[PDB]
Amino acid sequence: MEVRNMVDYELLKKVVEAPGVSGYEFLGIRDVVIEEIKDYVDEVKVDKLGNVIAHKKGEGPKVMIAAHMDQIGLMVTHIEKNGFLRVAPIGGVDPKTLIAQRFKVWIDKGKFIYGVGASVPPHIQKPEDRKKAPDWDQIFIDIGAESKEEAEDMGVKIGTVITWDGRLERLGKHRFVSIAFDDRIAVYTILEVAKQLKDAKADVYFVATVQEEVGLRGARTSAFGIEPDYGFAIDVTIAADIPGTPEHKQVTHLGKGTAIKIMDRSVICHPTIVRWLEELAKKHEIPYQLEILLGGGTDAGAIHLTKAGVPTGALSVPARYIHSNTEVVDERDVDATVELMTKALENIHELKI
Amino acid sequence: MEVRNMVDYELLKKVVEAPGVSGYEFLGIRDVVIEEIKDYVDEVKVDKLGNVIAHKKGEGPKVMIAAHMDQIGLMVTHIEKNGFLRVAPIGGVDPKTLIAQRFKVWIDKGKFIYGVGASVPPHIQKPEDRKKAPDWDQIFIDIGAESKEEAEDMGVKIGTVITWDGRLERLGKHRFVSIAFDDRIAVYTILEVAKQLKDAKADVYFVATVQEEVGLRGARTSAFGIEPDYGFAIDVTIAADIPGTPEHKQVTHLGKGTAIKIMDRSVICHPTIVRWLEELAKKHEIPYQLEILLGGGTDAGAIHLTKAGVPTGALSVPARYIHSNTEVVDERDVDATVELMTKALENIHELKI
Amino acid sequence: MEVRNMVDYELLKKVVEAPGVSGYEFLGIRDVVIEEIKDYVDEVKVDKLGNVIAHKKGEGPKVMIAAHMDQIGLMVTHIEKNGFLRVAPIGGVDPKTLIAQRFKVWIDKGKFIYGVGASVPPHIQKPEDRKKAPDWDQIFIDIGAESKEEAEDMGVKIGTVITWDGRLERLGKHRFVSIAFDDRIAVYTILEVAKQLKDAKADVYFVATVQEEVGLRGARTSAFGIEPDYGFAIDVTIAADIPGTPEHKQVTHLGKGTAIKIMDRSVICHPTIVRWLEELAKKHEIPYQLEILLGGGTDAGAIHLTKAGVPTGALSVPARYIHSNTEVVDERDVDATVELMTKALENIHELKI
Ligand SMILES: [Zn+2]
Ligand SMILES: [Zn+2]
Ligand SMILES: [Zn+2]
Ligand SMILES: [Zn+2]
Ligand SMILES: [Zn+2]
Ligand SMILES: [Zn+2]
Repeated sequence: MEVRNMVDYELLKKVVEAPGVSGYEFLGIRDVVIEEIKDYVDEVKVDKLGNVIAHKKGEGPKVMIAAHMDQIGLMVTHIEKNGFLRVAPIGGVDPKTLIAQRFKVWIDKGKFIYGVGASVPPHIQKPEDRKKAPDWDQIFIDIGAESKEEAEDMGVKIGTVITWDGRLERLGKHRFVSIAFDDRIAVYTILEVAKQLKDAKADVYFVATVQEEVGLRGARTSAFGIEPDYGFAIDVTIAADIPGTPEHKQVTHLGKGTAIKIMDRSVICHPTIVRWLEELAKKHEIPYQLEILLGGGTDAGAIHLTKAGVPTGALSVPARYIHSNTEVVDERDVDATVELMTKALENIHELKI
Repeated sequence: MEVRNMVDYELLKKVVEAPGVSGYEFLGIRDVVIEEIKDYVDEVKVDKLGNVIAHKKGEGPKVMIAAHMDQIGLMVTHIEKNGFLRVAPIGGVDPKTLIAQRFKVWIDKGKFIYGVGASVPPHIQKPEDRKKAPDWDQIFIDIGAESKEEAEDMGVKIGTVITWDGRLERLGKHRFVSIAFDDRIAVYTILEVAKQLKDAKADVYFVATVQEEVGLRGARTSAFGIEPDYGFAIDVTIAADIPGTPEHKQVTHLGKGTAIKIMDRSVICHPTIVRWLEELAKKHEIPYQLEILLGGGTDAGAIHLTKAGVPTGALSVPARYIHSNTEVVDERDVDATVELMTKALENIHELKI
Repeated sequence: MEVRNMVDYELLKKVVEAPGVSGYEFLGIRDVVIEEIKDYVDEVKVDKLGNVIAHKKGEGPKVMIAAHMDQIGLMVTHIEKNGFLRVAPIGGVDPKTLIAQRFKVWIDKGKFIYGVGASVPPHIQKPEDRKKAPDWDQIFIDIGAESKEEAEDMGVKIGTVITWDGRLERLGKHRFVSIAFDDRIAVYTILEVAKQLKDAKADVYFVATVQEEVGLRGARTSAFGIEPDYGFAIDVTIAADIPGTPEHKQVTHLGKGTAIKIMDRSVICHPTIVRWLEELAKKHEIPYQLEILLGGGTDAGAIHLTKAGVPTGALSVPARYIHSNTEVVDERDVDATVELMTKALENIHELKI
């Protein structure tokens, strides 16, 4: 029911249901992003590492727009004899998010079987009966096979194979969205940006990097061919407005405006950009916050290290929950984010100093 | 009272009082370093990332001299309702150094208001009344404002804004200095070097890098434009001669000579350089130690990773205390350090092998 | 910038920079208080114990006005061989306030050398690496001397010698002050009172007692020669409006009005005085709080024990932080405190019952 048509409910479905580590047998997301973007951009290319490169042409400096598409997942490492799986996580995940339903196993493109991962048996002790946290060894997964032989006949093998099985639903039918955030909300901004951008006052290069959540320098490889002389990023990591907390996290997210990054673990944004975006949002009546973290590793950090020594600002689409399971967002912020970047790109020609 | 005129008491004042994260609204240190160095060097330039580049010209290999100017500081993240600030640290700091006086808030260049940060209230418990260590959440800061509105009318906003408010005083009027060490003692060597260097037997490039204490690869960006075929560094991290300790830390500092780095966490210095400097100090009767750490991240590590694969040695001006609050040094070592590098640079032409 | 001329910024400088244990070689504060007060009072005397006695003459009962001038400090107890000092505290101090800058050593009057005291090395253990609280043995101090011999040649000897090195700065240029509180804010009220008092309706005796923070009965000695038949006090000890706390401490200080003491550890104020001051502040539109503690030892307790059995009220100038390091105050309260006492003294003649 697109009362406003601000965020296309159909488009978000295509990207987010797709599996979130590319180049593997799951690589369909690559096709998806290029299947959309290419009609609005002059040319597009794929690097060796699974990165995607979209080059709109123009007159001006080279701007780099970075989003990550490496959604968290899990990896099978071996097959116990009873036909039940153990697993090893990809970096970033918290194991308390074991399951409530339906872990999906992507044997190959267009072939998925449902799986569950509920319980490593807690050890036998009385203080540990109170510690219902899972053991660190890691949790196990079930696909219902009785034996190792049956499991391999399905197609399960060792490899990075698994993901979370999200589906996109609407909460707060006034406005909010459930799982639209991690590793593709930024891309929706990018795609919406490409539709909204007509007059290229600066020659932009949209990238959608891989291996962000593990080895964030995955993004860096794309950078050198593309970046020089400016840079941007759209990644996120938040602890947002969870009740029972003090006010010191509340300003990170209140359900309002977009989030500019001044500081993270990795990156210290060149502050002229920040003050400029601050100026920009006020001129066009755009909402904005100023967010900082104590931790987290973003794409922007890898951009800062290319040989030119690039100055970088970063936007953030806020309001995540612990990024495994559900990933709430705000319809207002994402469309506002698009507006902001759209104007910044065109007005970048004056920013140069 | 410069009885010896070995270390100019006036010059050190200018650099160290200045605020220690550049590019921000505090960026005055940039002007300071170039305001001095430029009269003695042929040409000077500023990179995009806030790095400073001073290029003396000559006949020989390209030598790179690296010091950091990113003194530790703190960042406001939000504003509680009572007009009191919370904070988030920049990497490296220890929070037991909360305050004894006067945290300074650099709203903008030439505008500072004093602030205090003494106490997060310890939790209500009896073993914790004994644990007077601050909670890890982080400490809070006061500027005396009663409300959020009053605070923003001053000029306080979210951002990296704060520093420590050091001032330079003389202890052991025979010889020592109080806060002259961190993030500018190396620069004083550099500046003194530029005055002492007349005949450029090798074409040197003095850099003063930013974002060392966080994302040490901040220095790397300058490297590629400048470095090739040799490298040096002047950074420090020490646990020095604190009483009640064994002798295993005492050799790290005794109040004598300069410190050559063989090993750190990050960098393993190309040992030919080390043996050469060892040879050099003996030839000119210079004092020297040999220091190693188990931890710490220096500029030298980032130098080793540029594409040529550069060999690197590193000098250290010793005798720090836990780098937040007071930062004792030895007048003897710093002048000796200058002598050593001065001779090494000119004699580098024979080092090539 | 005395926009109001309510609190003289010059006067506070003289008292508070001075060293805060008298009779020692530091005793200059004694001269300071008498150098000011004597022009406005008929006569002044010094007792044997370092107490100061100022006797304005009049017609009425004998009123005693007590402030303490024994600011906290530290004492050297021995000299380790490496030229570094250990210390022993004076009562009241918390050792988590080790240093952030510049501990001052008063060898003698007008001779000071700066010192630092940062770190006792924490013991070697893993739960203790988390306990960054200092060991109770006590912290150590550095003055940069290499040996015991060098230290004594400076003038350092065993004795109570050390203080905190505060300096007075203005925060909240609308209104607040940094280190003006402990052991001399009360005296500024006293001095301001003496200027404001013209017509002595009761013969008052202003005292400035020593050895309050240790052996609070230090004040008592002055009492017997002076006190009989009434008594007052201006001392403080507070835990004030620190964020993250409940409301149960907030009324102790909110940045408003002065603080009357009903109860402490030591003293239970004769409540007729309290109700009278309550009545008084309402008649002249003066602001007031009512504050009580669970702990702390004030001058008033010692007054209650003189042979007559004196009834005593006590005023408090609020808003301290943990009294070692910074000592915030409110310009409004201190001037209001002066007004209150000024009127109470003259109207004491009706209070007698
Ligand atoms: Zn991570
Ligand atoms: Zn992420
Ligand atoms: Zn570090
Ligand atoms: Zn450092
Ligand atoms: Zn006490
Ligand atoms: Zn006290």
